[PDB]
Amino acid sequence: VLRDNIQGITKPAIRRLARRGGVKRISGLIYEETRGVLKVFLENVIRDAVTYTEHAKRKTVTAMDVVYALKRQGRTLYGF
Amino acid sequence: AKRHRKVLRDNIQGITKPAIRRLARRGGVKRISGLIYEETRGVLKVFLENVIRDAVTYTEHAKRKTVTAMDVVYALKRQGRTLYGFGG
Amino acid sequence: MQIFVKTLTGKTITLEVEPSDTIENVKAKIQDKEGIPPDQQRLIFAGKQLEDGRTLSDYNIQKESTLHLVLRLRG
Amino acid sequence: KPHRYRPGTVALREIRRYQKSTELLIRKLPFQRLVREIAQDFLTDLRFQSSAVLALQEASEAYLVALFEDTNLCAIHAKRVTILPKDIQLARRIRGE
Amino acid sequence: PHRYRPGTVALREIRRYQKSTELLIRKLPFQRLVREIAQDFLTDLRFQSSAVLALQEASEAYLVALFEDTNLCAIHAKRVTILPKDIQLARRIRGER
Amino acid sequence: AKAKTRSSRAGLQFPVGRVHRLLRKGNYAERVGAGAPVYLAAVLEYLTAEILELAGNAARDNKKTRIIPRHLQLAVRNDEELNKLLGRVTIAQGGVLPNIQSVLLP
Amino acid sequence: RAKAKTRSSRAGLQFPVGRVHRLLRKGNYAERVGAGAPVYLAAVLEYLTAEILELAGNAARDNKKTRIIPRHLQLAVRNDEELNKLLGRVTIAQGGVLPNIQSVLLPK
Amino acid sequence: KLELRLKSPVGAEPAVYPWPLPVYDKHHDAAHEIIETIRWVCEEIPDLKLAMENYVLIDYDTKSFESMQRLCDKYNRAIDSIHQLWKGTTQPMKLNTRPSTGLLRHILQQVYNHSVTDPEKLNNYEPFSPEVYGETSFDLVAQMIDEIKMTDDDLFVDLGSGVGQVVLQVAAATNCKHHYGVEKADIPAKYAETMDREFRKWMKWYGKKHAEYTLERGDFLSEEWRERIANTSVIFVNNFAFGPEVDHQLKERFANMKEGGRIVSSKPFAPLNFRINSRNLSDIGTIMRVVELSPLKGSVSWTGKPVSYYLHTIDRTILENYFSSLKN
Amino acid sequence: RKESYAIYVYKVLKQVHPDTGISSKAMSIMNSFVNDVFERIAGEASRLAHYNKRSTITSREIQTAVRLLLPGELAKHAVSEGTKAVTCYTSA
Amino acid sequence: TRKESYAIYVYKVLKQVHPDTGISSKAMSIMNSFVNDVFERIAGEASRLAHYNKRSTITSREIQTAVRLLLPGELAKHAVSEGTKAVTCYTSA
DNA sequence: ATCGGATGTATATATCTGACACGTGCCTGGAGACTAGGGAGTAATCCCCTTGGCGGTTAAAACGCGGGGGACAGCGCGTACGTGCGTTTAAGCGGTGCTAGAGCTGTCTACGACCAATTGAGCGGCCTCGGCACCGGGATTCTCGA
DNA sequence: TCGAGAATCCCGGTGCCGAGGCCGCTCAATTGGTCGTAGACAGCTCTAGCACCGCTTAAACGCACGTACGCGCTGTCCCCCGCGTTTTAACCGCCAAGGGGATTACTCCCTAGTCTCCAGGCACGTGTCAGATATATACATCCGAT
Ligand SMILES: C[S@@+](CC[C@H](N)C(=O)[O-])C[C@H]1O[C@@H](n2cnc3c(N)ncnc32)[C@H](O)[C@@H]1O
Repeated sequence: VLRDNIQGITKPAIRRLARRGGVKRISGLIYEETRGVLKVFLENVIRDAVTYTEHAKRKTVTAMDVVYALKRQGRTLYGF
Repeated sequence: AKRHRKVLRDNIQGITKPAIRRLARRGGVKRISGLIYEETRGVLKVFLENVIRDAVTYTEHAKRKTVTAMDVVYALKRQGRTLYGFGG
Repeated sequence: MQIFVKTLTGKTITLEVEPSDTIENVKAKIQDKEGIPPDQQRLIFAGKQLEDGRTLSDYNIQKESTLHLVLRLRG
Repeated sequence: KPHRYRPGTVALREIRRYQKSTELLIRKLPFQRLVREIAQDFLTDLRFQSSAVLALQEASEAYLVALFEDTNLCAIHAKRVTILPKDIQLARRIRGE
Repeated sequence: PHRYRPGTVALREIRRYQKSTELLIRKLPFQRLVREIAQDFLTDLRFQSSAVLALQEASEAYLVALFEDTNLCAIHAKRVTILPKDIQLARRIRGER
Repeated sequence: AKAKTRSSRAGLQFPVGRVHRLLRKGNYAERVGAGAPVYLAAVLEYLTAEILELAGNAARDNKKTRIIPRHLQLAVRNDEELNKLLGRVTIAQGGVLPNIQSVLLP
Repeated sequence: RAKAKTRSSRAGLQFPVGRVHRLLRKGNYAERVGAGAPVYLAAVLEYLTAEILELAGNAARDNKKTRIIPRHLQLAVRNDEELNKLLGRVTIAQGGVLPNIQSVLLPK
Repeated sequence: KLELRLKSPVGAEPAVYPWPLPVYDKHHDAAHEIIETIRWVCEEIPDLKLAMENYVLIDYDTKSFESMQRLCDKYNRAIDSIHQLWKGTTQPMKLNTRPSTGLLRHILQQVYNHSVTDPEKLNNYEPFSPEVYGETSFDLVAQMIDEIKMTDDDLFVDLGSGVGQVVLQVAAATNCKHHYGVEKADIPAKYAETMDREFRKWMKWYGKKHAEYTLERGDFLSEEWRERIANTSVIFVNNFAFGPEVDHQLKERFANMKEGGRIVSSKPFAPLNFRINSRNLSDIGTIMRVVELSPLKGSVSWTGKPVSYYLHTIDRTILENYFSSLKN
Repeated sequence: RKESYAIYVYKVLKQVHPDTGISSKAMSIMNSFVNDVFERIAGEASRLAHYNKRSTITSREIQTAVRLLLPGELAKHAVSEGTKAVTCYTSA
Repeated sequence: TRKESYAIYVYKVLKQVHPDTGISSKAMSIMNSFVNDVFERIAGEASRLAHYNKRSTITSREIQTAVRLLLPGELAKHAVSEGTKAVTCYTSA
């Protein structure tokens, strides 16, 4: 059992992610809203992944199921 | 006689200025500045050309000459904005 | 013996051949020298084009002849 | 002594008066002449059965309304009240075109 | 000692992270985040590793596009930094809330 | 025996056999199963009842008895849980929700 | 019996025509798949993959390397604009973004 | 039932006019045509304008028969007086002079109004087919003439002549040896058979010598026209709705052309940014250069937005340069 | 002789509001809506029938497709009505 | 067992357009998914296109009508001007 | 605008490694020839629907004149955040050890395509009538100058 | 904070045309039989996901400190709204021609299906070289100073 692991996405890593996009100064309140957006997006993808891998009556989320669950939403993912 | 196919030209002025103002008042703005009345015409011409250039292909494939409403519904379904209320 | 093949660009190419070699060997030698694939080559001399199965001796070609090369598309 | 409203309150009457109704807003017959002029290309003459022209009018009206309702948000965000071309050109780029 | 002006190390980090192509979020926090958020559904999942890496690449390509859009939406207000009322505008114009 | 339609054994209201004849000749698989179009008619009937209840509920509140399409428009968008199914649909003769922003009021 | 000669060579193509035929039949896209179709489909797929790989190899040769690595594929897809709208919603793995800084953020 | 007999400046073949005028659109009349001919022939020689300025001006009475009768009866005696002056100590205008651009435009408009009778019937075709019809204006064809300088050893073939004003403008502009225009469907060709006769009569009436031309009827995908395509200099096709099916066969039949040839089309045969490598040798794009013309207005007569015109050229040295530089 | 879903929508309306009828252009809108939902659900069941090397859309693939297309609230009521419908169709 | 791919055909068509530049493995997987996705989208559009006219044979015209709908306004001309050159050389043999 | 210090970035070689070009055995999916049944092509015919034109009435577009509210630039201040530094923590690499579960194979009961016989559920045509648009006339609500 | 006046909801009377219902009537749903096979279930080998442990150190954390910028205020001017007056073409109703959309019948050639034959392409080893890392170094860039 694990709990309170959203603090793994730390402060300078989110700063690096903002650095890749082309921003200059990160204000002191982004470090909560970005964690919120990431939690919503990961919940809304894994709720389509676990159903797909439950339909085959197996218990492993393999990579093809994640590719299909992203192809349903709108951002399709190559490389797999 | 004169030439065939009496040509319609310079006809973006049908979407006139208070009509675009009424369309703005649907959205929930208050004051429209004096330079929207060209960019709205540009956006409208791009959207109508980008729908008609799929409806004409969908009606070419059956080799008929009447662009029927099913073709406009299908061409809008392929772009992303589906449209109910016309049989499709 | 040496013969010349005059192309359109101003370049003249000289090959050393014997009258008994087939045209396929001539096309292979030109392909060796300039890199042009044999299928694209259409050789013309005196208004008559040469056939694949014949030889230079069949057309009464001689020393110091000038041949014309034109390029044709692939198929 | 001639009665005259404050400039900036007839608009907040027209907002409710047009949001309540559901009629078509753009004039019909100039819109039909426009949609026959856009399909005047592809050389072969076309025919445009009239139900398709009205369907195309409903679709081409329900695309400008969402654009203005989004560019109002983009204009309010800059601490201004009116809208302006560099807000429509922001909404169309953020939307993904 | 020598000290740079504030606002120049950032404009070198821009080039250093745009030229590269590595992953950014460290792995073992991300895998624990994915394993913890999947405990809310069917119990005792396993998560074959290539799925975790694929999910990480998707989760990076989401946030990079979101930040590159909210930077435009914050430059529009004649400001330079970003702020919560720019993410909460870009994520509404995009159509997810 | 006496001819009895498949809807009556289902306890449903949408037809069953029409969904079967559509699922076979629409090329969605090779062999269409037996127990599936009953389920499909069930989910379709529950969805259309869930729309039409809110449609009539906003149709009686506006002092009319014919459901005009504007009532359908004001019944889908005013709800929250159905906004993510028709989320990119423009219902014809529709109109927009009554909405003025919080800054524009004098 | 005649000599067995494959259908890909009869049209001047390189992608396998028979594989495309076996995919269009088994994929339940229609009742009957015509014989004139999968040649055309193999040809369109082969033209699209040549148009991606030419720009990919050009960006690979420009960056002083000889193996095409996926960063070159990202730098060849997004930089052209006629190939963007087909791939407008893909996130290529190990991708990276184009080098791009806005005009305001540069120092005075 | 009376006529309105004029007289030609040089020679004697007076064109006639039946009095109930052919109806046109709501603003175009044949009185404009007759007054415009009189104004252009007054601009031709100034002695007739000197006889024109006195006792009468350019203005008119349009419905009355007697006013236009007096127009013709003064014009005829004016031409007869300068015929008597021309047999004095002066020598006439030189017959071997090609006309200007405005006289050519008016003559082409006059022939196209006089020849075809019901131009609505030209729209009777097969939908989305090669059979479709679309006319090219006078102005872009004049720019086409003034773009490529064609010399005394050329051949102008018009694939898809349509009604055939294109070959008329070409045969009146330059001075080539011969011309050709071929077409399949009979409904424009039956008008073309009268277009030839009316053009010859009117260019005799103005006294302007032209080139030679034969508006032929055929089908250019049969084996008869292959050797005639491959023996010609400049080719005018108009393929905005040909589709891709006959386009590949025209791509094949263009490959045997000579050096220094030219091809124009409303859709480009070879793309503008055509790179060349070891894969696309089978296309004809490897041995031709393309260049976009000037997108000026009044281009076609099916829309109003201008369209480009993509002048090609055949130049077999790009293949030679690429095969020389493969080894470097 | 074209088809519609008019008469069954008119039948299911009376089980909620027994004194209100609907107009024609609303009937066409509901006719298009049921058609679109059926198109989407069968089109998702088809693509779910190929990620498992099977070939029969049985009464499980429709349930797994309905738990994906509809959002988080209506899915519970949809599945809890569908399984009741199939367990009533079985005992007959 | 043996699984299907598009690998060696992509590697064959690379040598005709470049002499001596090979692709790495994770680029081969990317092209192997890209050709599969474009083929899936084209066949999935031509299926519904041959369904709105009550025919049942996806012929060599349905692909030509779907390719001018999927691809944008520049690649479509080259796609059809290569497809016709494929089919015409397929018939005359 | 001109100049030095100091730091980072890119440019020029050396070794060493694991991922890539390639050759071999071999299996199964592609090709060749042949036959049967139907979907598509083509020709002829009806008739509903799209265009074209006109004439009257008048809503709505077009145009101009005050003038007030708001876009925009300049200026001053006070917090919040960039940059660097010393202390600190898990990140990560490797290595061992374990086993649940992915994946293939062998049957074969049950389950769904297919077809002839039967008929009622459902669709078009045709009617009746009342919910509803319209109009006009007061009763209530909102806004703006004092 | 109160009066005048424009706008808006409300109430009753009036005509109309689009829903509800009823009736021929036909063709798609339903019953009752076969028969071939996709898939439920058992049983087996073995890939790879999981937990744990130790060592190196790159990176996450707390903090001092200085400064560029977020933000509020004031002031200016400009431009867009409200309203009255004058054009113009939008809209409704009617009338009339004919062409294309749908339909029906009748062929015929393209294409599923079957059997047989064989090489195209895939898994596996095995070599070998493109570049990853490391080191020394010249040029560009930022920052104080003039
Ligand atoms: C776009 S019109 C060009 C007419 C005229 N030359 C011009 O430029 O205005 C194309 C003409 O080509 C003719 N045409 C089309 N297909 C043809 C064919 N297959 N064989 C011969 N003529 C053809 C048509 O009759 C049509 O008149």
